[PDB]
Amino acid sequence: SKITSSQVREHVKELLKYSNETKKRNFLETVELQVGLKNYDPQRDKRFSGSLKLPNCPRPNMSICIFGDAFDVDRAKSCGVDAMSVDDLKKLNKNKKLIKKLSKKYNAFIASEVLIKQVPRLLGPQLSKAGKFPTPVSHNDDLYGKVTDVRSTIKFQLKKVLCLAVAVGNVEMEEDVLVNQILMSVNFFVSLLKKNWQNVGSLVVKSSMGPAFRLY
Amino acid sequence: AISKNLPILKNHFRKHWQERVKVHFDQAGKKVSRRNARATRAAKIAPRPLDLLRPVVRAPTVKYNRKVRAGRGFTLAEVKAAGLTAAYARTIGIAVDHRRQNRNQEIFDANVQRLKEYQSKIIVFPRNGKAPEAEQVLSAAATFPIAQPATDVEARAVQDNGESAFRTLRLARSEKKFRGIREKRAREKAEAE
Amino acid sequence: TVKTGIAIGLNKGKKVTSMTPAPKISYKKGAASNRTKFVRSLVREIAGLSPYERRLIDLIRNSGEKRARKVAKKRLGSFTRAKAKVEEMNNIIAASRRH
Amino acid sequence: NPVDHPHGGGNHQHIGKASTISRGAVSGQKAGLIAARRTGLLR
Amino acid sequence: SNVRGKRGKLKKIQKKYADQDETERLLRLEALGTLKGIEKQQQRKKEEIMKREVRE
Amino acid sequence: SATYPMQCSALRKNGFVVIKSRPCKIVDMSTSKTGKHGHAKVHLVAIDIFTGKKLEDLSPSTHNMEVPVVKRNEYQLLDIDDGFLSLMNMDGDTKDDVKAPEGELGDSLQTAFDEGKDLMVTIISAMGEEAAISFKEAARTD
Amino acid sequence: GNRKRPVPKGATYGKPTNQGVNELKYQRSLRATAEERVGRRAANLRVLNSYWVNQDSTYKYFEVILVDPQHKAIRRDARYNWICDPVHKHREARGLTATGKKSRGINKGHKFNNTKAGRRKTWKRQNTLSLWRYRK
RNA sequence: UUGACCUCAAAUCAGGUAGGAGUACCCGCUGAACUUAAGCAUAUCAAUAAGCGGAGGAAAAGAAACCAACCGGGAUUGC
RNA sequence: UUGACAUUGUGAAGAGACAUAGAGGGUGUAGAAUAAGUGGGAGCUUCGGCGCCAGUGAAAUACCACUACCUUUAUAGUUUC
RNA sequence: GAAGACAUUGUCAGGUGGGGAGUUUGGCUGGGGCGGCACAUCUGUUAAACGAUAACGCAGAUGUCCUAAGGGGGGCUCAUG
Ligand SMILES: [Mg+2]
Ligand SMILES: [Mg+2]
Repeated sequence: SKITSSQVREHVKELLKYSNETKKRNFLETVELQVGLKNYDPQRDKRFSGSLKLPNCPRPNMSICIFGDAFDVDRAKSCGVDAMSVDDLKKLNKNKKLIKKLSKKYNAFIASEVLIKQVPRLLGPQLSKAGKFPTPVSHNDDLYGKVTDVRSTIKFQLKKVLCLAVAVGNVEMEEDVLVNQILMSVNFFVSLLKKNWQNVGSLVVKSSMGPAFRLY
Repeated sequence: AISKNLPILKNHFRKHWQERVKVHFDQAGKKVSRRNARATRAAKIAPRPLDLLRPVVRAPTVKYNRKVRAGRGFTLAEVKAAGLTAAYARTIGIAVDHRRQNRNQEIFDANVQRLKEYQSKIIVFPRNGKAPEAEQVLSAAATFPIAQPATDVEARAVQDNGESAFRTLRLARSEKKFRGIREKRAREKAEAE
Repeated sequence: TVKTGIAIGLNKGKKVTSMTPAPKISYKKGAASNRTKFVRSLVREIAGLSPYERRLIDLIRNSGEKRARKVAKKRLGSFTRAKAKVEEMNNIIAASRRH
Repeated sequence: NPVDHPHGGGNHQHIGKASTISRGAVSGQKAGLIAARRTGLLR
Repeated sequence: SNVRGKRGKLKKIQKKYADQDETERLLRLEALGTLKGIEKQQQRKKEEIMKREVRE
Repeated sequence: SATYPMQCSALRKNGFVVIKSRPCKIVDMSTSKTGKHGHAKVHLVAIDIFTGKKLEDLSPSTHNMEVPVVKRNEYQLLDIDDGFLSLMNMDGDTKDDVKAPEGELGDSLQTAFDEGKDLMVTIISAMGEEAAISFKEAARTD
Repeated sequence: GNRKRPVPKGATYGKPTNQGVNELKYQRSLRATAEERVGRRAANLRVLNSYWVNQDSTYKYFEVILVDPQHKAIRRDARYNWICDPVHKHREARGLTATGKKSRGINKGHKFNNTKAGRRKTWKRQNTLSLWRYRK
């Protein structure tokens, strides 16, 4: 690893110093990692995609919708998470303006194993175009646990642009937790990346309403 | 090929070894001609003793440094301490080695003493006149034998003070083994602010 | 540098009284004389610089002594000769700057 | 006979491989149509 | 120029085709069949545009 | 391992072989005796699955030829954008790494996705390179 | 340059370890073959030494010093009349000049155990089988 | 015009010298394969045989850009 | 056969690529407008204005940064063709 | 006259190269070849009631599979009628 833990600790220290004390903001500020990869071609090279689950959640309150069956909706009443049924999805009747409104409403979607087949048939491909596609859930697993999991998901997918960005966590967390999460995210990124630590163009740490800080 | 319980042999006879076979049939005749050559050389140098005087000198390696033997020639420092030049010593029959040095005072003193006895024992003739004939001996090495120095006396008093001579060897080996790591730790301790 | 008297250790060997013999003149073969120093300085003034020495002068001026030593190690044989060559070229730069 | 030419030999008189020979071929191989851009009778 | 292998072609053209005229070049290229290939590539490009139009 | 050895006589028609480090599928096999005393030689004519080229080879029958592992896998389309298919696995896994087909298969698939059928795509893996070969429509579970 | 192996059409007729033709190198030096050709040109002289003067891509240029062993200024002048001894005929052909001894490997040391008194002499000395009258 | 210098020539110019033989031993160059590996290609045979150049009664080597690591030895050669 | 180095010197132009110093730039349609994309973002405010709900549009707008692609000047610059 | 620091030449490096060199091209086997594997193994039988025991004898099988289809414990009883 070219990046060192003490340098991460230092840069996190002035980042939290700027975010917390000097210029506090009313909205909670998310810490962002913005990466750019180098000597890489989206068209020819394999398009890497991967996901990791952070231990402490970056975004506790981000909106999630659960497409679900009878059992999934009944459990979702206990979870307190917004849900529309298969009958509701049929009532939508593939109307583009309303489903675009739903896609801009909800950042994340969780769907059942049974209904994940016809989620494209009822809804179409505009979810894949946006990049928000429902994540599978089963009857055995806990919905609120997987809501916490999806809220803690970090995903790197190549697409077409050679620069990516993820949300490591909040400003308000503790410094060692922030250091550990940014280190494991960089390690996950270089694990997905071929010819690791040399196709890394630039790594940037930032806070929401904050200046950029360059880690190599 | 390989057979009964026998040791593995290594006989290097796969070349044309019968082209190079030297059988020393001429051992006896070669010895006779060698004695003839020695006698005619002695008759040719009829007063001189057939060989130069060699210094006593300490044998090199740790296997053989317990012994002392004959060298090639005397040091220039040794012949200057004996009180004669190197050219004159070479003319009167003393082997001089310009390329060995004196680091040992006992060897230096032994060689100086040996040169003193040689200068006492020889007769040098005048270059022009009478030549007072003097019945040569044939071996300066036999007239000046190389003697091993007496290192100790055969009976002493026991001087014991409790170190067992095994702990001493073991501790010396250990401090040689862990020398350089100790100055490494000392250097980093010194540069620790 | 005296011996210890025992067969192993740091200064193993028998203690004998030393003599410290007279120094040989062949041990000073590489010593520089005044006359050869004068000759070398004069012919350096007359002949100037070789092309690799000129591009080394440019490498100390631009890219620093590390790249200069790397190029001189590639050009000459060994790192020792490269270090000595870069040192004397830095001396030429200082002398020409004084000129 | 095949000792005498690349085309020699066989139980029928036939060439065997193609008779168009590379320009980079060596001596003893250049027997045939050397570096032919095209072959055949054009009409 | 910047694109690879252009230089190798240039050396050859200079080496053997310097004393040539355009009329000869066209005749030679046709006999070789090089010209047909160029045309086919151009036709493919037109085809790609055509496919998009048909879909629309 | 990715690939495993086999014998030429053990090979038979509609099987996969490695010819010149390419995954190939045999269309023709022919064995002819070398000399009256000698063993027969196997001539093999095969087609590369990915590129469609015709590759042949002649070997001794007792010789061992390399054979790839070919896996055919079944997926449902999500979107066709920029020449890259997006597929959806059973248990909800999704891949976008597959490039879209470039031939008449790709054209027919593009028209079928434009006019809105639910399309079932077969993609094959052999020796670390990935492609799509055929598509159907789901007769039930609409 | 190198010495091309003088075989017709590169055929060596042997094992593949001896099939090399192009990258083979002559064991003597260009200085040595230069002074040997000069000695053949003036066989009445004796080759003393040689030195490099110039070179280009095709040729290397040497200057050869030669001494006349019949001239009275070399018959006298005891510093140089050793060259008139008949054991010094064609020193450059027997490899007795400076570059000849350099190419033969004649030097003191552990790096010259194969070639110290003569390579073939040492090979015969350590491939001889020595048998005495009373067998040891 | 005359006299030098440098470089290059010519003489049946004055006086010399080289070649060829021998080659057991010696100093170099060049250089195989049979064979062994129970096959065979690296290897081995072998830094050999054959081939070429050059000496003497011996030749070659030889007075350290050595060996060592010891209380240090001290040109070369040979056993 | 192709490339590099040497043989191999002497002169002019024109392009291109890096280093690190800094600048500006992005118009199918629809949509209040010129939408390079991404990612965060519900509050930021300097105006108490801009976003957000809402309109349209694949992609939505404040306020932040990042990454490409372009053009753009300069160095006792490094270089290649 | 032409050509010109390019050819040429030298040394490395990649390609091409049956024109040429060297070598190889299993075994069992009711002769060899084709066929088969009796070439490393396993079950039943031949096999003659200890063990051992052949044939290209007979009927078959192996180059895998399993985080449980391993280990421990508890409860229950299966095919069929
Ligand atoms: Mg034929
Ligand atoms: Mg040559």
